[PDB]
Amino acid sequence: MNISVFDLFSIGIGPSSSHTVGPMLAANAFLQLLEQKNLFDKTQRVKVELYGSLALTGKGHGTDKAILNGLENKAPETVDPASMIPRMHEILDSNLLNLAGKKEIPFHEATDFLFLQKELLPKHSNGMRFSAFDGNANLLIEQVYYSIGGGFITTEEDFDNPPPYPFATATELLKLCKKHHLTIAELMLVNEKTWRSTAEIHKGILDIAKVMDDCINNGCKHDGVLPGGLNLKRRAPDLYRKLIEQKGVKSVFEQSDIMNHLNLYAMAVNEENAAGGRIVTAPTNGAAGIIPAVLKYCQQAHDRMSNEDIYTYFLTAAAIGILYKKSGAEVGCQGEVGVASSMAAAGLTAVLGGTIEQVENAAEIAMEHHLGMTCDPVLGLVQIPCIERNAMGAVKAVNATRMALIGDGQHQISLDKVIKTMKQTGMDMQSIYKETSMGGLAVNLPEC
Amino acid sequence: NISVFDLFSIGIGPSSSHTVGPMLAANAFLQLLEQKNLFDKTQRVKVELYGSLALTGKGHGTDKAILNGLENKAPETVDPASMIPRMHEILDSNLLNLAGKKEIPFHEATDFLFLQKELLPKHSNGMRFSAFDGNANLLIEQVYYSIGGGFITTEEDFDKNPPPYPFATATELLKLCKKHHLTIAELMLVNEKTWRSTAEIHKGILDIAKVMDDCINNGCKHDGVLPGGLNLKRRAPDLYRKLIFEQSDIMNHLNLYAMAVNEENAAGGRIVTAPTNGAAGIIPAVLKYCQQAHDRMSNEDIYTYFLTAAAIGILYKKGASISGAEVGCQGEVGVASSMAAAGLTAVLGGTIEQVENAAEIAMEHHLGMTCDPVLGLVQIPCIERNAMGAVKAVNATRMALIGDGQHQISLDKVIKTMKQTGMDMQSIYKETSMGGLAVNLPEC
Ligand code: SF4
Ligand code: SF4
Ligand SMILES: [Cl-]
Ligand SMILES: [Cl-]
Repeated sequence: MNISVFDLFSIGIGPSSSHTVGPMLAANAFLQLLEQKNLFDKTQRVKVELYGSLALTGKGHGTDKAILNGLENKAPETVDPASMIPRMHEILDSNLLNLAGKKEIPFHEATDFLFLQKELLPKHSNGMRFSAFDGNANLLIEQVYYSIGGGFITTEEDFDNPPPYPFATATELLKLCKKHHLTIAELMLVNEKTWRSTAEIHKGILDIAKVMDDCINNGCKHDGVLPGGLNLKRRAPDLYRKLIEQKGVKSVFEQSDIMNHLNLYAMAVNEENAAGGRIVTAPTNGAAGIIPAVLKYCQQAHDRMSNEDIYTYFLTAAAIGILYKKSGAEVGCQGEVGVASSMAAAGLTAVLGGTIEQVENAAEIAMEHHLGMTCDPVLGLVQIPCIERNAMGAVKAVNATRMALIGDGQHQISLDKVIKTMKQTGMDMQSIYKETSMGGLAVNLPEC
Repeated sequence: NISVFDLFSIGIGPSSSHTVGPMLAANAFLQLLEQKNLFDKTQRVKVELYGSLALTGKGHGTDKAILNGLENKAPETVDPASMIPRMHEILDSNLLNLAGKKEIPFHEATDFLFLQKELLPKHSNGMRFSAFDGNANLLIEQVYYSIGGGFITTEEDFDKNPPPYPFATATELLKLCKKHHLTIAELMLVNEKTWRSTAEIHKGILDIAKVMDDCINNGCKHDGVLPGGLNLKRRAPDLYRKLIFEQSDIMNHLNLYAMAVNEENAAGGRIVTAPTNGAAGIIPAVLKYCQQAHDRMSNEDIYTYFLTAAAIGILYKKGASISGAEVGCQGEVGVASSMAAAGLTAVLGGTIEQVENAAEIAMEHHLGMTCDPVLGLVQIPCIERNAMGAVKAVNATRMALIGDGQHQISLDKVIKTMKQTGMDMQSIYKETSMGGLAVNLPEC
């Protein structure tokens, strides 16, 4: 298996890769299967069934909203986030769905959109079935999809091009860099060029950077109360006014320093995510705050930041991502926010001039400081503790960087060891369950 | 029952369990020889180190500590600079100046044993002091266990009066504060007056702070390479000169102060537990940042800091059996961070709820953290964990305050998860080269 920077960082929408983006793509792919199989013209009814962990937290994650819009051919990277709620409301009030954006058809939630919290499909807990029927109520087709993380999906029947410098461990990564006289980012570039041209790769990285920067500004401006039931006030816009626009009275805890700026940038992004705005996974929507907050700090700190520093930051980040990833890859929040902090740490460190060993050392400290972190967020939403974790995660990633540079790389433990610990604490998590009000499921599976 | 002064005790580094404890055991063994009036007849003392105490005692200077402690040096007061030379003289001259009074022969090959492969039955950090007469007859032997924080217990006492507002949970501490109309600091002062007077509590807190402040200063000056064999260079001095990636900001100062302290600890300097020697850098680092970023802190603020910190520490410690309390580094570095966030939060004017929320977040960002340091020394990853720990405490404080307390999970639930990850660590073993014992038992 080959993993790309563009697998780790993808443009979609919030609040959840597993529960928002994946089901929206599964819906898009259901439309395509109707075409493939020549059943679209006969189809006069669609039915959606959500199982297990999709059904239990789907409402708070906008799974229904994502799927309904996706059935009209809205894609998560391009849909207008502001349209999702009004459009969903229109479909349900009017009992009509514009299937594939080509054909209106009747749609009744009582029979057509079911939440089966107490049933499971057997490959994975994030399961759904789509069904289409003719005007005579005959079943034309059914298809089960699993949302397996990051917004990737598979069919039930699919559930179970080599680059020049492939690597599976931290140790093999250093060994290859040494032997070919490359940085971590340079080695990555060579690998990414197996699948794309240098100009695709470079353009893809700046697009990601631009969307992150817009999401930060959107977060800084959108006052509001988050949905889903915690009445969680968005904090980033007031904090923006205090620290950037010199309005209102700074509290004793609201000083304008490096840390509260990391806080501002991360919370802005994760607040957008929770609200359903455009988001770049990094590597998931839940962990999305950390990488841009850090990149943005890096920008405000050295305004001679070049395009090549930006490439290096992303490719270095990607490399570390790969170490951790390369479907029972579910290891709790450490495999998301943890991996985001480690990636960001490694990127900043490479850009600030660390050796190969210091880049790993930095990643290692950042991860160390998340080992064991589970996913049991309050009511199922990507809000508490998720939002405070990205802030906390941005700050840890900068400090891990500082430890690795100030420490001259001395304060280090093998990154391969820290990855082994991630994987074992992750397995142990299969036996720790949420409250049976949250459905009594294991805490190794990310909600985001 | 637990006192602010139980968690913050003046001593010497690198380790509460391996250096301060065994020193107080020797001190106690001398007092047992006075008490049973066997000191006159004593011509030989013999020390045997067992288990996890032997495994890493050399790196933790347990030998140095025990030999100075057999001369009635005490961890609170010894000149730390006198520990190494004085041990060399004892071993080079084959002569132990017992209790400072009487000079006896001392032969390390028979009288100082490291028994790495054997265990005493109660606990892994156990020792035995024996005294013998001129004819090689046992006068008396006494097993001690060093069970954390520098506390000791004899073998017979191992398996074994109350304040007005006792609390065992985060929840109780809130109920009592609302009911009786008191901040956490004020309820703590009330509880602490059970054993001391106000002016002792107050003077004792101020003494702790002074030693912490001197400890930071010392670390900011003492250039060097740390002992034990990782050739770990001290970074606090350069950093201090540079702040007078090297940005001179809130973060690099927290780093500076925490590393100053933990480097002093690793080098064997004077150190105040908080709650352990290995976790020593966090609380002072946060206190100094607090002092530097607002008005000259009043003495009351300082009282509020330490007493608010201590209540959080008690939530973690209370009602725990000696083995239950062993929950890896989260139980030491984690607890310091949580304690420091809580104290900073109360000084800065947070509600009871926000003080609890900040403690909660700080501990959350340490859950499952094990004790498995490199070669067994209190260096790696111990030093970066205190820098990191000070940073998370301040930031946990911000989260609680900027979030107006909304970003909260119950502290009781985080405290419980601490315990079960702790329990699970009993089956996670260090490498065979470090002795194969579990990673839940703090080395520091
Ligand atoms: S908690 Fe679960 S959901 Fe919230 S961020 Fe960590 S992983 Fe994503
Ligand atoms: S690692 Fe073990 S020794 Fe180093 S601090 Fe944490 S607990 Fe104390
Ligand atoms: Cl059901
Ligand atoms: Cl994708």
